[PDB]
Amino acid sequence: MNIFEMLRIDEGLRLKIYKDTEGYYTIGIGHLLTKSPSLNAAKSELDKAIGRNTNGVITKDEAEKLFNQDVDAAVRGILRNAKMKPVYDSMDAVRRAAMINMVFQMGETGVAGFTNSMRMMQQKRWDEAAVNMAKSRWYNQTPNRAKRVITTMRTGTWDAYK
Ligand SMILES: [Cl-]
Ligand SMILES: [Cl-]
Repeated sequence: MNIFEMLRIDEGLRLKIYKDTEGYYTIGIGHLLTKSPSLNAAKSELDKAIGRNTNGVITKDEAEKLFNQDVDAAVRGILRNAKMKPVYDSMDAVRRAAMINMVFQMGETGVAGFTNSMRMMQQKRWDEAAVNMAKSRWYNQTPNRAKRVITTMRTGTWDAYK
């Protein structure tokens, strides 16, 4: 297991524009297209991202293409972030994967809003961090995924994904 498979589990694969769990137009493997209510704008954002006239549908390879880009951008987002970098650097590979998943889903912004857990993380107080992370809208909204990511963080193993 690795970050790619992990996220592929959590996000799924849809080759047609769909609405995510927040009602936002998405496609591929969790690629958010736009927060606007218009499918047109969505369709438009998709064509711009793919470089062709998609008509709201892409092939698998294209989905994988966005996916690579988005994982790469999440990592690079973390590394450019003054609050997060040090937390990420302090952790082992499994736990880093958990942090990337959170950023991929919530944006550097949304994650960056877990200061308190991140501090516990950096201190290696896993159980506590897990408890704190659970008091969040994130957890209340997507509890099963949240649980998977929290156990990965708590344990440093991929058990939640096996
Ligand atoms: Cl893009
Ligand atoms: Cl869920």
